[PDB]
Amino acid sequence: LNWMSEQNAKLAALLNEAELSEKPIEPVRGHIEGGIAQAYAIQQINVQRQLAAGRRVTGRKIGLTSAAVQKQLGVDQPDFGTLFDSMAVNDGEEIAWSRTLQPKCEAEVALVIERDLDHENITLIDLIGATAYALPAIEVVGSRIANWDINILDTVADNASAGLYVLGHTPVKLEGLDLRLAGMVMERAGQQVSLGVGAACLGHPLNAALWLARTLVKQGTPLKSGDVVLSGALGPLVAANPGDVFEARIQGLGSVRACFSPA
Amino acid sequence: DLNWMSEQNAKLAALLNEAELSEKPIEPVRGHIEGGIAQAYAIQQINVQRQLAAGRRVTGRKIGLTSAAVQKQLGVDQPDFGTLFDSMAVNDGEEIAWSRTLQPKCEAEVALVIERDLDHENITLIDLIGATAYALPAIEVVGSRIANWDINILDTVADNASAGLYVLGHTPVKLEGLDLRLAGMVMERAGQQVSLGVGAACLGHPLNAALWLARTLVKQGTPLKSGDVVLSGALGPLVAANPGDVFEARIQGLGSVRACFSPA
Amino acid sequence: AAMKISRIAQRLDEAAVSGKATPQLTGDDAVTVREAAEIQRLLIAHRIERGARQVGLKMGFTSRAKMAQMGVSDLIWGRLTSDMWVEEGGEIDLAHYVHPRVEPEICYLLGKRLEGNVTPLEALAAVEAVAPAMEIIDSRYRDFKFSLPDVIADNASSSGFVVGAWHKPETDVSNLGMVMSFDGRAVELGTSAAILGSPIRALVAAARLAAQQGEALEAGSLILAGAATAAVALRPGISVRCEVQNLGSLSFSTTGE
Amino acid sequence: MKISRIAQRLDEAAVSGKATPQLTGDDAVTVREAAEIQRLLIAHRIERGARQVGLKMGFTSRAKMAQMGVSDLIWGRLTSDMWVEEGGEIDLAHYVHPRVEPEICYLLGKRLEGNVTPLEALAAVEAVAPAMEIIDSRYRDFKFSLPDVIADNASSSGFVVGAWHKPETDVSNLGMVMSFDGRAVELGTSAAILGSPIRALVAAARLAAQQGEALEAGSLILAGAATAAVALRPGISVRCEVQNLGSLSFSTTGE
Repeated sequence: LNWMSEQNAKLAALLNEAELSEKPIEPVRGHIEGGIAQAYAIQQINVQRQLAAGRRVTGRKIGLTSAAVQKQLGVDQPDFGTLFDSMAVNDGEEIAWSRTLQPKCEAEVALVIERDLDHENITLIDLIGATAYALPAIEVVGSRIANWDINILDTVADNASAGLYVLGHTPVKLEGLDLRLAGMVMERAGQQVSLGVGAACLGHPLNAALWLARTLVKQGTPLKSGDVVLSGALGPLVAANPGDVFEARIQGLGSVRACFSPA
Repeated sequence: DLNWMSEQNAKLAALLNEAELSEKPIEPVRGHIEGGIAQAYAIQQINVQRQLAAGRRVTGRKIGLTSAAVQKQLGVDQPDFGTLFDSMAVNDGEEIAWSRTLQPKCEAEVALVIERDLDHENITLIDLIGATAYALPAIEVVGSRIANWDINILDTVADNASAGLYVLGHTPVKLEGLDLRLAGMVMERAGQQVSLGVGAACLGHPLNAALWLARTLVKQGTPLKSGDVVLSGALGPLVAANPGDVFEARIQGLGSVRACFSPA
Repeated sequence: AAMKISRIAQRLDEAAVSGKATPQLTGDDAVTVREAAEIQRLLIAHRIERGARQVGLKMGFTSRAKMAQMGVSDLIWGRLTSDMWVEEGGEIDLAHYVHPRVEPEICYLLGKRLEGNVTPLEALAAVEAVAPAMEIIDSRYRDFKFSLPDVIADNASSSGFVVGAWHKPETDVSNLGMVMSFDGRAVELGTSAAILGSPIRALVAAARLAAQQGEALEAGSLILAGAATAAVALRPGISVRCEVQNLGSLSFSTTGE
Repeated sequence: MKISRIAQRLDEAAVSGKATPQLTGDDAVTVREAAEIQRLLIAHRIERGARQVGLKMGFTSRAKMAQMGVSDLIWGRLTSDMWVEEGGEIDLAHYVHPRVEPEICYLLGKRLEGNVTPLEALAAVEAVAPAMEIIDSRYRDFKFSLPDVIADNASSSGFVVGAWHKPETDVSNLGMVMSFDGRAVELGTSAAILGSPIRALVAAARLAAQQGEALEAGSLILAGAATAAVALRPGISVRCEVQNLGSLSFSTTGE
C-alpha cells in the first residue's frame, strides 16, 4: 500500500548505485522496519528501475530452499528474486568479471514455464501442466552488500542476491525424469566443490516452483509463459574467483559450465 | 541505418552483383568503404533487395567468424551474417553445377530450422529453443566475389558474408536428445579427412551463434522468420572445392550430407 | 612383530567383541603408521581364528576434501570379513557395538581378480555387478580424537556392512543421488559422485592399496567404494534406509530399547 | 655396440628428466638401428621391474604421415611405469618437457595377431574408453628425425584411461574436448585417428606381427592422437571430454 515510499526508494537507490559502481555497501536490514514485505517492496522498485531501462523479466530465482538455511535466517519459507535478460549466460560463454559482485555458484534445476499461472490457489497439477521442460543450471548469485553480511531483509531487498544464471542448451521433459533422486556434482579444476541431490531443493524442485508460483500470484506478478524458474540450491554455494570454471552435472538432466573471465 | 541506400553503397552492391553474374571476382572493395561494418551490411542488404526484386525468396541466414581464432584474424570480436535464398539451396547428393560456385570452399555445419518468428527485442536462449523445430547436417559452400579470397571484414560482410550454396540433409533430428556441444564432425573427400571438428567449435554451441544472429537481425529490422534455415557456423576448417569433387560430412547423432560438384 | 603390537591388537579385538570402548595410544602405546598396519593384520587374524573369512575391502577418506580435513595424503582401507555381514532387511542390536554410525556407499562385486595399477577401464572389466550399500562403522576407541595410525590399527572402523540389489556392471554410478533415512526422514543427502568424483576411482585405488601389501582383489570380493555422505550415529528402534538413483534402496533396522 | 649407448643415453634422459641431443653423424641411426634402440629402451624399463602393457600408434593420419615424409605409422611399446592413475597428479620435474594428447583406448579381451579386418579386430575387444597420452621427446630442441623418434620409442612416457564402455560403442566420429583448467586447448573428433579408430587397432596388429609379436589378451591399445599435443605446465587440471565416452582427468603439481 506504501511500497513506493521515500525510505524504500532511498534503499533501492543505494543497492542500485552499489551494483553500477561495482562497490558493495553496508547492510540495509537496519533501515527496514516493515519486515520482509518492505524488503520485497525495495526489490520491486529496482525491478521497475530495470524495466524502465528497457530490460526484460526472464524469470525468478528461489532462495532459502533448505530448512537449514531458512533456520539461519529466522524464516520458515523460501525467498524469491527477479531474473532479467541481462543476467542470462549460456553454457560455456565467458562471464565478464564486471558482471559479478562477490560471486558464488550453486547448481540448480531450471524449469521453463509455458503457461501463465495467474490464478489464485495454484496446485501442483497446474504447475505440471504449465511446465515445459527442465535445464541444468548454475546460478551465479551476487551481493551488493559488503562481505555477504546479510539477513532476510538484506537479501530480499538485494533481489534475493541474484547475479547471473547459466543455462544448458538441451531441454528434458518432466515425463521420465526423477528430480527427487537426481544426483548433483559441481567441480572446479577437477575438484568436487559441491555435492547434492534433487531432494535437497525443498524436497523436490517442483515444491519450490509451486511455492513461488503462488507467492508471485499474491504479489500481483505471476509466472508467465517463457519464464525460467531457478528452483533452488541442490548443494552448497562455492565462492567464485576470476578465471574460475565450474561444471555442474545433474543426473538425467545434463551438464553446464560457468566460465569466469579474469581481471 | 539512415542512409543505407546511398549512391556509394549502390555502386559497390552493383559491383559485387556484376562480379557474380559475370563469374569474375573483382578487387577488394574495403578501400571504398569508410562507414565500417554497418556500411558493409547496407551493401549486403542492397543486394538482398536486388534478389527479392528478381522474385527470389530469403530462405535463411549463414553465420561466419564463429571461432575466436578467425574473429581475431579479421580484427573483430563478433560473428558476421549472410542471407540465404532459395536459389542457393542444394539437397544431399544433388549434382552441383560448377557455374553455381565462385572460388568454392566447403565447411560442415549444423543447420537449424526455425518454426516461430523471433521479432522481439532481447531474444533469449529460451525463445530460440522454443523456435527451433529441428536440425539438419549441412555443408555450406561459401564463395567470394572478391578475387583470391583477399577479404577483410568489410569485403565479406558486403559480399553477403561470402555466402554461396547450402547443402542440407534430408532427415530431420529434434534438439531434445541431441548434444551439439560434443557432436563430432568429419568431412571426407576421396576417402581422405579434409576437415575435422566438434559442435563446440561453433562459438561453444550452434545455438550460441544462432542466438547471436537472431539478436543481430532484430537490431537490423530483419528478424528470423518461421521456416528459415540457420547455417550456424563452421564445425571445422574450410576446404577449397574443385570440379568433380564429392565431400561427405558426418555429424555424430545428426547425420551425413554429401556435396557433389559437377566437373565443369 | 612386537609385544606392543600383540597387546593393542588383542585390546582392539575385545573392544569389538565386547562392544565396550577402549582407550587410544598415547606415548607408550603411541604407534607408527607401519605399526598400525601390523595391528590391522592381527585384528583381522583374530576374526579368521574364530571362523570368519576375508570377503572384501572398504575405502576410507574417499575425497580430497576428506584427506584435507584429516591432513592425510592417501585413503585408508579396511578389511571386511564374513562376520561383519548384515542381512539386508535384517535387525542389529546396538548392544554388540561401541558407538556405531551408518554411511551410504556403492558396492562392486568382483567377477575376476583385479591386481595392481589398473585403469578405470580394466577395473570394470573384472566387475560382475554393482549395488548400493550402507557401511556400519565403529571406532573402538573411547573419547577418540583423530590420529591416523589409530584408525589403521582399528581396521578403519570396519564393523558392519549391508548391500542392496544386483545391477548391471555398466550402470553409470558416477553421479547418482543418495538419500539415507532413519524412519523415513532423511538424515543425509548426497550423490555417489562424492566417492572420489567417480566411484570407479575407489575401485582403482583399492587395487593400488592392496598391491602395496602384495595382496589383490580376488574374484568374488565385495568392495565398498566409499562413503557418499557423512556418517550418522545409529539409535535403537529405527528403520535405516538407503535409496539411490537408478539402484533401488537397501535397508536394515536396530533393536528396540 | 653403438645401439647400446644410444639406448642408455635415451633411457638416461627419461629417468633423469633432462633432454639429450638428437642422433648425429657418429651416433646417426638407421630405422633398423632405431628399431633395436627401442627394444633395448624398453629392456631397461623391464630390468627396473616394469612390464610391457600395450601399444601406442603415432602419425595416425595421412596428413600427419605426409607431413613427416613417411609411408606408414610408427609405434611405441607401453610399460607399467608409464601408467598414471585417472584423477591423479604428476610432477613435471620427472619429465624433460612433456605434452598431452587425447586418444581412444581399446582393452583387448583376446589375442589379435597379423593382418586383420575391422570386424575381426573388435571381436577381440573387451571394452573401449577415452584416454590421454602424455608424450615426452627426450631430445632437446628436436629437428624431426624418423629414426630418432622410433629409437626414442615414439616419445612414449605417460598414459591415462577413462571409463569402461561397451565394445560395440561407435567411436568413429566422437567429439573430443581436451582442456586445461576447464578451458579447451584442443577441439576435435575421434575421426581424426585414421578416419576410424578401429583402423589403428588393425594397423597396431599388422605392425606387431611385423616384429613377430601380437596384441596379447589384456593389452591396452592407444589408437592415436585425435588432436595436436598441448604442452603441460604446473598446477593445471587436465581433462579430456569425449562424446558418449564420458571424461578422464589428471593434474600437474604446482610449484
